[PDB]
Amino acid sequence: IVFFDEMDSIFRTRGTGVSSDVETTVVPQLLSEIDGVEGLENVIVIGASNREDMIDPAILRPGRLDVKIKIERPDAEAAQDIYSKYLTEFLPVHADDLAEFDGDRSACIKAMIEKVVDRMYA
Amino acid sequence: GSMAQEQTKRGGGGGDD
Repeated sequence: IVFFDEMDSIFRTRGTGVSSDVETTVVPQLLSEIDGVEGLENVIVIGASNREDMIDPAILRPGRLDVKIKIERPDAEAAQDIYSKYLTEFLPVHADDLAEFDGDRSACIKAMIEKVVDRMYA
Repeated sequence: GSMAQEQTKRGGGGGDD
C-alpha cells in the first residue's frame, strides 16, 4: 500500500499554478508508473484529499484511482457513536451524576451522550 | 515571484590509490 497523504495538492492540478511549474514533469511520471505499458500487480495506491477538484483528472479516472470513498460530516446517529467512542465506562464518574442511575454507569453515560447530542443539534 | 530548479555542474576531481 502506497499512501499519498494530502493528495488534494499532490504535485498539482495539471496546467495550473503560477508560482510552480513542477507539475508538467511530476504528474506524467506518476501517471505512467500506474497503468502504463507495464502495470503493477498487487500494489494499492491510497490518497487522502480535502479538495477533490484540485487533483488532476487523468489520475482520478478508473484504472488508477478506482474506489472513491467519501466521508461526510456526522449526523446525530453518527455523533452518538462517535461520542461513545470516547466516553467509555472507565472514566471517573461523579457520584451525584450516578445518583439518578443507581450506579449504572453505562446507562448514565448513554443518557449523557443523548443529552449532549440533543444540545449540540438543537 | 517565481520558483527555480537547479542543474548542477560537476567539478573535476582526481586521486591516486
